Amino acid sequence: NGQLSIKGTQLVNRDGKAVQLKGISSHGLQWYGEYVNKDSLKWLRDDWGITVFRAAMYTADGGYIDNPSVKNKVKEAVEAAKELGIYVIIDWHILNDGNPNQNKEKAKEFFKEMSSLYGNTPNVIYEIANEPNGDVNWKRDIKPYAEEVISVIRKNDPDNIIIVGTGTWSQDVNDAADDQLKDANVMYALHFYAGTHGQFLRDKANYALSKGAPIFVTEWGTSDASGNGGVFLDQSREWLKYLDSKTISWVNWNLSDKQESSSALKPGASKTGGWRLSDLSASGTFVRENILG
Ligand SMILES: [Mn+2]
Repeated sequence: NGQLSIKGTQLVNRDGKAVQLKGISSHGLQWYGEYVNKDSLKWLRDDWGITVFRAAMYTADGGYIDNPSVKNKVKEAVEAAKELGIYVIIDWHILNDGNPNQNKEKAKEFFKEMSSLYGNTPNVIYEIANEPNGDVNWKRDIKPYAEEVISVIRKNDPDNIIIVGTGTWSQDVNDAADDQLKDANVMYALHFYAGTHGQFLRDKANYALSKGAPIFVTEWGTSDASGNGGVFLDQSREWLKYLDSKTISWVNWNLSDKQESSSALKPGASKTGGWRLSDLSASGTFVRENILG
C-alpha cells in the first residue's frame, strides 16, 4: 500500500503498481457518524475487503457549517484508517450548498487543519467538493475554488491525492478535462447511479481520460439517483465492468441504515460491524460481493 501517486491517469501504489481502490462511504456524519468507528472500519476491511473508506462530512444540513464538532468524527475515522492500514477519503460534502464558493472560507480553514494534522499520513485522500451543482461550472466556479483549496493543502501536504468534484453533481468531467488543474496528484470525481445514468456518462469519462484527466468514482449507488427506487443489479454490473476496464477506483453510497435502497445496512444492524448477511440490504450484499471480487 503506502503513498499513492498518479502515473498519467492511473492511480499507483508506492511500489509503482496500478491499484484500483474499492470501498464504501458513510452517509452524512451528522446523522450516521454512529456507524463510523475503528470497529466498523476494521470489520469492513476484514469482511468486505475494503481498501478505502469515505467520511462524508456534509457542510450544510446540520453538518460542519452549523456544527463544526462533526470534524472530530472525521479525525476518528482518519485515526482508525491509519491503525487499520486503509485509505480514508476526507470529503467536504457540499450538496445543498451547490457552489463550492458558498462555504469556501470555511473549507480552506478545514483543509488547512486536516492537511496540517495528516500531511505526513499516506492514508489520507482529500475530496474538496463532493457535488458542485446548480448554475455552477468548471471554469467560472469550480476551478478557481479548487486552486485556492489545493494551494492551502499543498502548504502542508505536498503529495497526497486531492479529488475535485465536477459540474452537475460530479458528472461533467469532460469540462474539467478541457481545463485541467496543474497539480501532479489531482483526480476528478465522477458520480453515477446505476438506475439513472448510462452510456452518455461513460462517454464523458472516456473523453476525460483520453485527455489525460484522471477519474475516481468517490460516490456511486446501485439505486436510481434519488437513492431509493430499488436496486439495479444489471446496470450496476455493467458500470463496475466499465470501471474495471479502465482500473477506476470506486466508493459505493452508502453505509447506513437509512430506510432507502442505496443504504448497505438494515435498521438494527450493529454500529460496530460484525454483520450477518441478513443484516445487509440487497445493495449492501451486492457491493460487498463486488469488493471481495
Ligand atoms: Mn503527503
